Amino acid sequence: LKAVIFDLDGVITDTAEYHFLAWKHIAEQIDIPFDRDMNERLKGISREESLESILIFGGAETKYTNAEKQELMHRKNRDYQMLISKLTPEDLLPGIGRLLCQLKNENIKIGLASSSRNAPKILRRLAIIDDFHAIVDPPDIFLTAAAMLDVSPADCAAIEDAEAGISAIKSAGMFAVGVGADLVVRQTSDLTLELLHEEWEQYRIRE
Amino acid sequence: AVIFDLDGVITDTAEYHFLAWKHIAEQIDIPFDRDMNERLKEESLESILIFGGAETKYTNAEKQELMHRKNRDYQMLISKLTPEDLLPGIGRLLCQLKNENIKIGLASSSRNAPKILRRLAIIDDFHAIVDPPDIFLTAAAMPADCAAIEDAEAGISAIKSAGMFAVGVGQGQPMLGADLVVRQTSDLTLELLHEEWEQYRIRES
Repeated sequence: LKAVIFDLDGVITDTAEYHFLAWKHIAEQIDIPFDRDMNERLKGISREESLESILIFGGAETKYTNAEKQELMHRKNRDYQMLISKLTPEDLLPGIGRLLCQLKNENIKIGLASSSRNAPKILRRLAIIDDFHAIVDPPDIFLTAAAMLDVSPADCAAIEDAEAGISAIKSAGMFAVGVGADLVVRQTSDLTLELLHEEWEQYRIRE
Repeated sequence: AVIFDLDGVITDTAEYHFLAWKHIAEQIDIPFDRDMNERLKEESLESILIFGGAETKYTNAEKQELMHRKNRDYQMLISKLTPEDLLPGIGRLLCQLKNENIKIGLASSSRNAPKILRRLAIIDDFHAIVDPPDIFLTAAAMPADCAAIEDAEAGISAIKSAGMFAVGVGQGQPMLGADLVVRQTSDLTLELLHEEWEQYRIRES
């Protein structure tokens, strides 16, 4: 086992939360109580669709023009990016830092496979960017990561939380960790180098 | 080499201590809320009782069992501890101290620390767990080439008076007896510890 390739969302950064908060603050500004339950139902729902559900709870889907709903949605996003900009190292997902440590302490190459154009900026904001020896600039965005790390895909694990990403990792011929994947953990804290080793050892045998 | 109090440094058990008391309050049927909890940070029991208007209701030996039941309840709830309750910089800080065979110690007042450390999944990373300013010494015994970290004025001075370098986690006057003061557990990394230590080390000689 030579490299571990990370994605950003739900793996390194708690983007999900930040989307929750985004949605919430807009709702304050629009005078509608938001909460996580509503949030959890609006998981995987169109941005425009989510907003309509919030508006319907507030009996306000008729109060607002399309134009205004557009701006609504625009602000949510600026709020979100704004929130993402104030990231600190206390915002690092549990288990992650310690995991990096082990991988380095053990001389495993570490990579990043995120679609975000601000990744380097973020890894820096999180104080872990020195840990990465390859960051891909925005499938096989994963095959690129392995090229950069100078290692076979067969010898890499990629950690991910998105349906699609896991497809990509798999198609890219790597051991895929989900957080339809080769190994699945509940929360990031569950990721130890030790579990990774063991499960990865088994993975390659079953082929 | 480096020593930790538990609560406020490695993890936060506040919620559990709270619940623990609230179950007792309920058993006595006396009003109890998080506001009180904070304010009351045995004297405590009397307080809720005096407040509850039941200052005469309980003996002392009964009163003692009311406490025994509480340590027992608490000791249970902390079962709900996962490594997810480890504090920001900690886990990594720990894997590093290990990598560089710096030694890892727990000098906590907590009576349940061993179970706590095991739920956090880090318990193996330690080598001295204290068992009840003597404390951090006892820990060292388990020694001026020593670091320790606290989040309270009390712990802080107990450390310096133990003659080591004292790293404070928090902010304010509660912090002004500390060698180092990071505003949160994340800020504290094996690097920063080192850089600020060799500077303390020198100022000795």
